[PDB]
Amino acid sequence: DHGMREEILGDRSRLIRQRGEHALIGICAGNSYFSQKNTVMLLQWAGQRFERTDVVYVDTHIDEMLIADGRSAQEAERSVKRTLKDLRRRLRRSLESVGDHAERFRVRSLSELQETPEYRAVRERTDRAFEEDAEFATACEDMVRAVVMNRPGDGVGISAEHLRAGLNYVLAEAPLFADSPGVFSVPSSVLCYHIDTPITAFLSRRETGFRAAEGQAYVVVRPQ
Repeated sequence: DHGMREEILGDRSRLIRQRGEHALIGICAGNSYFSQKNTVMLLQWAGQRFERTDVVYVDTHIDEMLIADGRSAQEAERSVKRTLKDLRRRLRRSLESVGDHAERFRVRSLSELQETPEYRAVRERTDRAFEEDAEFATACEDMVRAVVMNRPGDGVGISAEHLRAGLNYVLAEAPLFADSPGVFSVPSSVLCYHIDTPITAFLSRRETGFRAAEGQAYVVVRPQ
């Protein structure tokens, strides 16, 4: 046990971070980074730094991209069930490796979290913002491109259908990016991820118009 590095995304997040109230951990299917080694390293780090840590595993809109990638509707669902079986198995071993701090974690899938009225309350605001705030709409569009361009699989082509799947996926996530304090009902939250992303880069720095909720902070955490 020899830990990993932490960088704070923009001045705005600096004071919210130091207190270490809440951490949001976003996990992704098909991303090499979420190998047992790093997931366990990440989970233990948030247990030692944050008094409350929400873990969300993305299980939504994967189906759409596979159909866009040229796979049958039934071919898509079969794959998704397989991809999520392995993610759940990986996650079970990851949290098992942390143990004692499992009480300090609130692990749920995105679709499960989608059910929550507090999620739906923020989603209402984020979807409106994508259509109204040009600045945020633009940030979302770069995040869509980034999602499509880095999608899992042997797919190579890019169509309008891929973009919708991209936008759908990105819109399901936006509440967690914009108002995590409101989604999880916490006074403040820190979105933790191993890289800067178009959305985070926009929300970490934004001062006017649609922006991050007071309490929303961003930190980049990766191995040393």
